[PDB]
Parts: sequence; structure tokens; C-alpha cells
Amino acid sequence: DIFKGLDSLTNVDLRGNSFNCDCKLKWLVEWLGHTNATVEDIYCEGPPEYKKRKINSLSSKDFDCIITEFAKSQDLPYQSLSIDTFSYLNDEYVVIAQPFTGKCIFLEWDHVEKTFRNYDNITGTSTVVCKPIVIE
Amino acid sequence: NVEEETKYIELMIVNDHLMFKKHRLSVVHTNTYAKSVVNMADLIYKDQLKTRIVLVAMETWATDNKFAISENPLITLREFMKYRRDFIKEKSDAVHLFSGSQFESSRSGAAYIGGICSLLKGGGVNEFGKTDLMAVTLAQSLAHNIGIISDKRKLASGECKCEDTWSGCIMGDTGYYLPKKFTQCNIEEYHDFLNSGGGACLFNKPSKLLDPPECGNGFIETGEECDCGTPAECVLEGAECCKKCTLTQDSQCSDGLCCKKCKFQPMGTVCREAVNDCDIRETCSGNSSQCAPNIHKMDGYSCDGVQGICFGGRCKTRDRQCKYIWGQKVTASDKYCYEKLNIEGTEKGNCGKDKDTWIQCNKRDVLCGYLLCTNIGNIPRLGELDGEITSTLGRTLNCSGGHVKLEEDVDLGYVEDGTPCGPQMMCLEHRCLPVASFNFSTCLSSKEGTICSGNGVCSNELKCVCNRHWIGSDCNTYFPHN
Repeated sequence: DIFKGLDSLTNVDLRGNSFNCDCKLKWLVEWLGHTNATVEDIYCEGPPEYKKRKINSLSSKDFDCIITEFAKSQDLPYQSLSIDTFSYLNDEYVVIAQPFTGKCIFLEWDHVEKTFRNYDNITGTSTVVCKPIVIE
Repeated sequence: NVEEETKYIELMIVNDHLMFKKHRLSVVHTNTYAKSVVNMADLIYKDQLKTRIVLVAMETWATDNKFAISENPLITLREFMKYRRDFIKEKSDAVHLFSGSQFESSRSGAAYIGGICSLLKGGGVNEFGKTDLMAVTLAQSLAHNIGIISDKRKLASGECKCEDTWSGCIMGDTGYYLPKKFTQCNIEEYHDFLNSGGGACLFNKPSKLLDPPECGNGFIETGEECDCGTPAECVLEGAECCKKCTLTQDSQCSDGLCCKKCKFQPMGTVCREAVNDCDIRETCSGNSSQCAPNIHKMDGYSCDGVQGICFGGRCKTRDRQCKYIWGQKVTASDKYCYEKLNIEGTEKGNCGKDKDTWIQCNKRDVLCGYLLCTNIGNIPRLGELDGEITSTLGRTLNCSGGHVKLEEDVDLGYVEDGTPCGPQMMCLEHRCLPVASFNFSTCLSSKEGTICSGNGVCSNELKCVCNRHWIGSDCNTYFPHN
């Protein structure tokens, strides 16, 4: 998005200038969906997925860079050794074994507040594993 | 007391070539590895047992194994112990084998129960494993050698259990996740063993270690005139005695019971009261900070007028045999069962262990045959039952016996060798024999048929310890002193 730093503009020239049309450069294509000024599109030679055509004709879906990160939702205070999940009754339950307690805990996802809800527990001395298997 | 005193177990490690090759043939790596394992085991033992395991020496075979190596822990343990008897001579409380041959058994390491401070029993075998793994194995084996074992009867009855219920305790099968705490019955067995007189060679401080001179390591080693330890713990004990491994102006001690308030205590003080009649009280020499060397009644001395004999400082009676084998509530039966079962019978009275044709016992003496006790419980404290416990019923007595085994070929079901049958009449090879069978030595005596000129008792080192105001070596001259 270096282009938008300047406010007023009427002409930008692209001729004989090499490029590598990747996801990071994808913004240009997105900017090419908003551009109005007099511009001539030239060839781009980056990834081989992009052939000898014009960048303005590109679509943002040709670059398939899906940014994936992780958002923290720390709520469970209890310690754990084995965490294993299994689909059952159209609700994939998460089963957790708590050390030093002998407690096996069951969590079910609910859409009330976008979390997992504890609903059941097991008796034990010091849990190590709680391998869940559903058969019949 | 003696229990509260800091025990010093002189351990020497024998290492085979399997783990030497597994350690890239490096001598120094194996040496430092053994040092680290010894330090880790000492850290284990310091929390409760108050016992420091001093690595006096260690031998690792860079060439190859001398004797036959088998996956059987018992056979390999026997081979290691006989090799120690044949070749190893240096003084060491425990001789432990790091077995490169990983035993194909379920138990981690094989160590005799209560076998420490013995030439043919003082140690065990620990198989190959991880640093922490064989450290735990060594701790378990040394607990075995000092008589500390998991109590099967209390395990079944729930009398005492592991307080580290998370991952169990060390005495059980070695789980991956090590615990940090021993049970109270471990310590109770330790007091019972030390009070019985066993483990009397653990009360000496070695002057030479495998560790270079290190200030504050708890041992007065070469190059250190005094050592009170790190000044953090030096405040409680020996604050004014030794500082920074150096004396504080006029001083004569660093630690030790024979030196109170950093100054010499009066002559004649008892730095160690006798645990029983088999033990001899120790008096400070008058110029030595550390207590007198442990001295016990010489092997053959009776715990009482006739019954019982002190072997290695440990009392042995028929009642004591029943207590060790079966339990405290179990006591030896009367002569009625001995003369009514050992004379003739299968599985009830037998001199020698022969399943096909049981060995007959004569009427002259029946006290070395089948060990017969009173009110034997469902399971013994240690060992295994060869079949079922024998039960046999004017006076009526609840008569019982068994065939308790051990990790050794010796059978605890019978009467142990040396149990008295009468005047100088004690068990040898499941038979009552005189002293001439054992060939006990005669201490320094001047009269005829006496010990230490009559008045006085000979210690375990075959040296007379004369009574009060008797300075002569053979208890012959009286020297009054104040």
C-alpha cells in the first residue's frame, strides 16, 4: 500500500518493468480494483501460476495466502496430561485427564458464548490418560 | 542418637563393558556419570535417611567382561558378588554393579535384603538405564542392602502406604515419573536395622574421595584442615569451629559429637550408646573429634546366657528368626513342636530341603530343623511360599512353619545357621554343631578358657576392649586415672 501515500495523481506508467505477482503484491491488484488514473499495465513474471497477462486483470483469489493465527482463550485452570477429542451425539466432546487428582473431565462446545461446557467427570486416583472411543 | 548421626556409606561401583561401549568408550564420561549418579542418590538419601553415599572408588572395564554375563538378575548378581569376593579387597560398605546387560526381569535392580556391611552380601546389581533411572535403581538397591524393603503384609493390610500417591514410590516398580518421598516404614525399617546392629560399617568418614578437594562438601578430605560445610548450614552445627574450610583463631574441631561447643569433651564420654547387648559402647579417644569406630560383639557371642547369638552385630534367636521371617506378632514355638515334628514328617519337620526324600532329624537336637513358630500370619513380610504354609496343632499350641525364600538360593524357611541349640551348640548346614565347625578365633586372652583375661569383651575386630580403668591390651594391668 505504498501507492496511497500520495493523495492526488493522474498518470502512472508501467512498461518493461518486471514484477513477482505474489500475495504480498496482491494489494496492488486490490488497488487496481480502485484505481482510476491513467495507467498502462505491463507483464509480470513471478510465480509460474501467473502467465504473460495484465495485473489489472488479476483477481485476489489467484493468490491463495490464507493467514492463520491463534487467539488466546485460556479458561481451564486445571492441570492436564491427556487431552483427546471424539465426535459423539453430534457434539465432539473433549476429554481431559487431570494429574494429582484422578479426575477425568468432559467438555462440550456450546454456541451460547463460543466455548466448551463441562458436563461430566470420572472417579480415579491419579489420571494419566482418558482415551475415548465410540463404538455402536 | 545413633539414628540421628550422619551415616557414611562407602560405596564402590563396578562397571561392565556394555555401557562403556554405549558411552562411546569414554573413561572420563563414565567416571563423571558415576559421580553424578552417586550425587543424585545421596540427594535422595539426605532428605530422610540422613545418609551420605561416599563414592570411595569405581572400576569400569574398558576391555571386556571378565565373567559370564547372563540376562538372569540372580545369576549375574551371584557372579558379580563372587568376583568381588575373589578380586575386590578395598574397604567399602557397599559394592554395587552397574549392569550393562539390561536384566530381562520385571524388577529394576537385584540387591540382597539387609546385606550391607558384609563381604559376600554388601551390595547389589543395577541394570543399564537412564541417568535418573539407574539413580533410582541404585537408591532402591541400597535401601534393599540396608534392610529397607516394601512391606508386603502392610501393603495388603494398608498399614502404611506411599505418601506420593501421584506416581507411587521408589520401592515399587520403577515408573517413568520418579517420586521424591520415601514411606515412613522405610525409615522404621532403618531404625530397626540399625538398632539390631546391622549396618555398623556405615559410621566412618573416608579421607579420600573421587572428588577433587572441594570446600564445604561435608567431608574433611585431603588438603582441608577442617570442613563445616557450606556456611549456609554451618551456622547450626560447627559455627565457631570451622569457617570457610579454615579454623577460627584457636580451634580443635569442625564437627562431630565428641567435640561439643568446638572444644574437646571430657574423657570417658559415650559418643554412641550400645543399641543392644551385641553392641559395645564407644568412648571418644580424648583427642579425636569423630566418634570411636563402631565395635560389636564378636561373631558367636550370645545375646543372653544361652539363647541367641550375635552375628555381625545382629542378634539371632528362634524368636528373632520368626520375627524377621514372619512378623513381630509371630514368636518361636516351644520345644514340643521341635521334638514332635522334626523327628518324622513331610512338609512339617525337615532338616534339609529335599522334596523327594526329606532329611530326618535326630532326637539329640531338633532346633536346627524346620523352623516352627506360633501364630504365623497369612503372608510373611518378605519372601515366597513354596506351596502352602505348614500348620500343625496337656497343653495345646498353635504350631506353624513355612518355606520362605529369597533372591538367594538360601532358604529362610529353615533355621538360619548359628541359631543356638544349647551350650556352644549352633546351626551349621541345618544341623546343630559345636564351635569347632565354625572355627571361631580366640581373642587376646591370658588365662585358660577365658576371653580377654576373663573380665572384658572382645570387639568385632578381634581386639579386646577392656572395661573401665583397664588400659592393658589383654586386660591384665590396672591403671587408675581421673
